[PDB]
Amino acid sequence: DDDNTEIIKSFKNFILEFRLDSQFIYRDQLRNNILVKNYSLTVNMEHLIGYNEDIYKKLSDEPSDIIPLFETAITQVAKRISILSRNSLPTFQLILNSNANQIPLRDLDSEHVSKIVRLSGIIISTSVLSSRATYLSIMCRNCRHTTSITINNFTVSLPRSCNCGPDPYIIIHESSKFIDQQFLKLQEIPELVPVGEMPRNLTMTCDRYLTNKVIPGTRVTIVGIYSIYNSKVAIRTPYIKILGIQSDVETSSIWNSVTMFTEEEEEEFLQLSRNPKLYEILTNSIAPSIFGNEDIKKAIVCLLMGGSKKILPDGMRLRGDINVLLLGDPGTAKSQLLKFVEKVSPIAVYTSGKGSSAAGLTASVQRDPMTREFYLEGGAMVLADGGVVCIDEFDKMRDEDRVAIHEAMEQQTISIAKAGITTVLNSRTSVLAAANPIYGRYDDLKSPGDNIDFQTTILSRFDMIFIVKDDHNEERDISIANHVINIHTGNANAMQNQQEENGSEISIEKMKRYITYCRLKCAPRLSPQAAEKLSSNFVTIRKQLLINELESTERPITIRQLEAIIRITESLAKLELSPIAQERHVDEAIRLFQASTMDAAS
Amino acid sequence: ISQFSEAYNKILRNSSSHSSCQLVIFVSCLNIDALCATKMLSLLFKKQLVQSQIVPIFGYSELRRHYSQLDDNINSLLLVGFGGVIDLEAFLEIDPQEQSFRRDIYVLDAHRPWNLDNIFGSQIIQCFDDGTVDDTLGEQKEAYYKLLELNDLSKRKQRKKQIHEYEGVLEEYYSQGTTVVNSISAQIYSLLSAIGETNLSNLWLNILGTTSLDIAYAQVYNRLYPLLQDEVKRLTPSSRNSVKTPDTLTLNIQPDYYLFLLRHSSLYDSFYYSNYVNAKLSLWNENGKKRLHKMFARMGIPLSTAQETWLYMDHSIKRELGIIFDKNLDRYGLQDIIRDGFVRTLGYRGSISASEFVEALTALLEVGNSAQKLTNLRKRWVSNFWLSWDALDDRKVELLNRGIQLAQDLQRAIFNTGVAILEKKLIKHLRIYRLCVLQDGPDLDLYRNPLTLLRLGNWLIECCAESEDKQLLPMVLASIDENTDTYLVAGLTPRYPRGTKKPILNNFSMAFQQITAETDAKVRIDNFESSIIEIRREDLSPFLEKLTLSGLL
Amino acid sequence: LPAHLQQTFSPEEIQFIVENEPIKIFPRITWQLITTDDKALNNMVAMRSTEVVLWIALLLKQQSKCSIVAPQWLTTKELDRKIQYEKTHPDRFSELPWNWLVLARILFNKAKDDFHDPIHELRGKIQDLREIRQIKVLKGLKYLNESHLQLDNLSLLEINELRPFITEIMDKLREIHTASL
Amino acid sequence: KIYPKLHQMDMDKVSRVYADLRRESISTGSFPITVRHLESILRIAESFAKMRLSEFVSSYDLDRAIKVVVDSFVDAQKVSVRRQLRRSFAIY
DNA sequence: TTTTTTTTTTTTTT
Ligand SMILES: Nc1ncnc2c1ncn2[C@@H]1O[C@H](COP(=O)(O)OP(=O)(O)NP(=O)(O)O)[C@@H](O)[C@H]1O
Repeated sequence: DDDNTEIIKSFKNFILEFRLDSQFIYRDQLRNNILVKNYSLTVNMEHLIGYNEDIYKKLSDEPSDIIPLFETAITQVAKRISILSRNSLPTFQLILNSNANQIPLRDLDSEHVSKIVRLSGIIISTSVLSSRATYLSIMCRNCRHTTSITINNFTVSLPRSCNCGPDPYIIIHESSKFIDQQFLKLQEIPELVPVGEMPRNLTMTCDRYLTNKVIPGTRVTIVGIYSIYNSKVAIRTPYIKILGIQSDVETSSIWNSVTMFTEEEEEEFLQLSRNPKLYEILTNSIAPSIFGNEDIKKAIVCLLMGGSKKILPDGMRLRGDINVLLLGDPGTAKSQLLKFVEKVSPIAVYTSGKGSSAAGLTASVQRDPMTREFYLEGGAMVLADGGVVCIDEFDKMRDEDRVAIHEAMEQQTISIAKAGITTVLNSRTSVLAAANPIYGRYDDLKSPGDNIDFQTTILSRFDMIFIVKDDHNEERDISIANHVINIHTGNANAMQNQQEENGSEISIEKMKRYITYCRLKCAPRLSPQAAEKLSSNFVTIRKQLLINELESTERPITIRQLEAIIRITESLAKLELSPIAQERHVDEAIRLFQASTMDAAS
Repeated sequence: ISQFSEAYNKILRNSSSHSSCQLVIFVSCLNIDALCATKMLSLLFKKQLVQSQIVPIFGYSELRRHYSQLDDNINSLLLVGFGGVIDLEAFLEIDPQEQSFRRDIYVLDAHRPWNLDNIFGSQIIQCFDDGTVDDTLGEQKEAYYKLLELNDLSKRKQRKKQIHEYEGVLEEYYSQGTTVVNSISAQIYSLLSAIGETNLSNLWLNILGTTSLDIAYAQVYNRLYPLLQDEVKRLTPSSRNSVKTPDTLTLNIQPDYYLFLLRHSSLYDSFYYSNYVNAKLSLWNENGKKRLHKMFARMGIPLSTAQETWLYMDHSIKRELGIIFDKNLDRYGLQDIIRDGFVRTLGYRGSISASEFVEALTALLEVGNSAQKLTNLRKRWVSNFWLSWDALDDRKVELLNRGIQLAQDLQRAIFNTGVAILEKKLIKHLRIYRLCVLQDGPDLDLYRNPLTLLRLGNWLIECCAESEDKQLLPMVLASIDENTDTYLVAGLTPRYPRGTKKPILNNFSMAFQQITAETDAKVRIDNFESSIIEIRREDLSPFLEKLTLSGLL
Repeated sequence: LPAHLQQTFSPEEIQFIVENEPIKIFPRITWQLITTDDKALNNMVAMRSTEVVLWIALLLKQQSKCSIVAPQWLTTKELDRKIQYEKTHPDRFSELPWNWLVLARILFNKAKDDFHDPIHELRGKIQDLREIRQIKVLKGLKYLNESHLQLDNLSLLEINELRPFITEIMDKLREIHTASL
Repeated sequence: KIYPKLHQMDMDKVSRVYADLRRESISTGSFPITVRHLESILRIAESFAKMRLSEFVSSYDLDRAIKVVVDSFVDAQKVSVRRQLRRSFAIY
């Protein structure tokens, strides 16, 4: 251990001595974080390999036996930094990341066990916070000898030495110190390497300042260490202890959230607002794939920003942002489109169901068959809260909680009174309906309504409803057909978009950060007269659709339709980053739903 | 034709005044030999506290554009990499301006043969050849002094016959293969050495300057190791560590490899994008792929460990790496990889061989950013030149690493492309010379860069011919994307397999001139480098028929 | 209208202040210069100790026709006595040349060659010195009250960099306090 | 292993000749074309390219695909296809 | 030194 103490000196050396010209980065970082009460430091393994190779060669060999030692010195480092003596100072956390070298999950077996592995995968579900020991002490049940154990990481049962026997010790719970542990359940990336099979989930565990760092269902990178423990031959459960974890780009986001700030954003986000093309250049962000369909193309944008959400007392609150329908003949690009749309969302879930992929479209509470006691299992809508709703096959959605969609879209909630739990839980999720209409183009010579299940009311529940009609028509094709062979090889259209990147167009991983950005600032609002304009526009929309109904035609319009078009205003306005909205500003939102009014006229 | 101390102490006399100066460098151009040399030179001027404008010219014609554009009270002048062939006194004209003329001009280069106007008729220059090529070169001695000033009937054809003897003598000079000789950096190093200064930087800049061309021959570069290693022995940073130290922290010799991006890239891909591995081991082949995996089957190295980052390979694999190599690589003919050359150290930031540090410099050249479009474009190249200027500067190591990864980007384009041309089999043996052409593919704009096709066809001549017996043949490549068919096209020459009997002297410098002296429709000498010209597809195919005959070589 | 800073001095500026202080150098050279605030000198003896202002020495060191002496205060074994005094005096800040942090960066930028083993040594000692001094500062900051302040020995860099926080705050203190009456 | 790629040089021809394959796909009945239907043609060619192991698409490699698509659609049309023959001729 | 457990939710199915 004095060998380990020489290693201790080696790391104290490592910190005090190291230089990037000229400040000692970790050293600054310490006194920086001690007032953060971070009590942790993120160290490049490359500044380490650059400092002394030796210590890594032995670190990479049995890091488990060293990582705590590495901390016992830097926790001492704070002692020689934080304050001078001649409290209480918590035992440090360390989080180390490195560029390293990526390894795929399916190939992880034996071998590399008990070493470092950088890798990504994606988390499925977060385990509840579980607190674990840091310090504990004990008096003897018989001789009353006072023991003090420092419980360190990374099982180990309590030592019995002062009948006395066999092991007469019970924890002094009053004086003990503690830490949280996460128990990540995380899954391999969707792309590799499923081969034919199902995606694996390998279990890992956070602690301290690592906890709650990562959302359920977001792409992430963990480094950690591959290890095993029994957990009822020898057949012990595979797992990875976690150091250090870093979000895949960004992800940051959560919570409240982040910028941070990198000032060039405000300017670059304001210049966007000074670009008259910005609304439309967002439209040109959405489909490098899809040439044309500019209408619905303008329709996607306004959703993601979030629309008006105003909470006015009493508890009455109106939703945002809205709903959209991609229903139309196959060839619409709407699934390809949607597979753009979800990748655009900062946080969302792609549902072609039924519900996705295996998800109860609404959270279905299911008993833990072990230790009984129903617990809510989460849901696609639930996890997608404050994010996009993706729906295919909406012709086929679960009929019982189809209504929970009929509800959650509107009341921004789902009430579960089932079993024990009565909690009404938030889905503020904004739906985009991509289903294929009954019989394709055959509902066009028929009543276009009742197309969606057996009721027209679903349309009212939705907002921006759009029927995409592609006739086989000339030259609108020959140009997109021309667009095609370019799109494929050699991405002759995907190069042509990179000079529009330099000339005009957005990068769209940017578009995430844009829509994340302007959704966290307070809700935009129209001046009075555009609203009264919504009044004389709609009095004629409604007038028109009673007069249209002079033929006794069954149908379509509501008073949530006018309001629907309202939210589109604050959407398109939230583009502007402006607390107000101009008359014409609102007006192209009007022309934007105006096609849906003729969808009512067809 | 003067020792450096004289011309330098003389440029001092015209050097300090305010407002400046008046003298200025012309960085010429995109070829790296100037860059280090300019920088040390820059520092020199900065050490003597002397104001100088800094001009990164590109085009050959663009030189005329600039000299004619703004030079006014300029009392003296610097130029690089140019005029080793064509005279500016003709190109600029000039004309006398006020013996002890109002303006001095300096010009540097290793390219040969020098112009006839260069050593004699001293007006603009101040010929810099010293002390490289004396030579003699007693042929220019008779090219003037026999030529100048040049019974009466019979001595007429006699004078004209002796003059025809000087004409047939001097005709052979100036008609001859154009070649590089010595990195100007070592000239300015022995210059700085004559003045007495040697900085470990300046020797490392010498390294990068000398090393700049190491893909091309040596040839003196083989004996430059002594001209450098001895200086490496002239630098004794310390008797001993003194660990690390965090600062100085200076270079030493070590096991370098022709293998590519070693330090910062996976050992696998290090063998994989590497040039020397390519032809010898057949990299476009899957045969040589598996066969390569046989090498690790003799190296005791996992395919995983080949995918490994160089930083994390076991200390064991590091210490034994070379010895392992000695036990195996000698099997497939790979014994010539290992080289004892030079490696800079920033220590904590890592260590980098010169050979390696070269490549990323060459990265910032093509990437890292109606006839006006290509001038704006060349202008963009010259723009990204400067990012490489600061990429020489250690102060920001970070910006360099950009181009470092970018090398993996470049080669990933290149290696893939060359193979893509190999299974297509685009080679035409012709008779006199092997030649190919590229009509289209991915990233042809990246092939606009003279150097991209230079590295490309370098890699591809190493590839097409190891040899690859018999009778190595000179090469030409072409490509087009935009501009209506500028068809960037370059002349190329075979590299021996490390065992160079002769200098070999590219004849296309003359030959392309014979075509520009020919019908020369659409042909553009706008390029500085005779090896390469712009050509229109319409006339390039007959440019190719006219390239067939007359075969000059 | 300066806008920035504005009351406090920019570190960028305060360096311009300290750059006006006197120091000794070792000239290479053997008109006048005339100047203004210089006085000295007649052609100044080469390879001898001589007093000049800093910035001139900075510039001629940039021509390397002079060499700057390490201040006799700046040494390893000295920093030890001072930092030790610092640990055994939890309240007082001990004693310093007062332009020092600036002097440190200034000399290390260029004058680096003249010292013997400043490298990987002093920058650490002064990082730590500035450290324990910084915690002595920050810990002294709880006594912050109106209206009295003893910062005693504190450097102009040290002080100015934190100037806005005590100044601006203390006004909010005193104002309200006497305002009570 | 083998991964085929067309070149845009001769392949605009299928944008214009698809214009030929759809302009009168109006002439009788509807559809059963889509823009996916067009997309698929290249997918048909690339396969033959994989059989030829050409590593990239030759012009003829299309002629295979195209000629397949033609009568894939043509006798799929009703007896009115008597006319639909005479139009797709140039697509031979 | 070991102790002791069938409804409720959802599902796929004639
Ligand atoms: N701009 C475009 N417009 C139309 N089709 C396109 C476009 N770009 C690509 N395509 C191709 O045509 C298809 C467009 O999707 P589409 O045929 O509408 O199926 P979908 O309707 O999106 N899926 P589904 O929701 O189940 O009906 C893709 O499979 C592409 O191959």
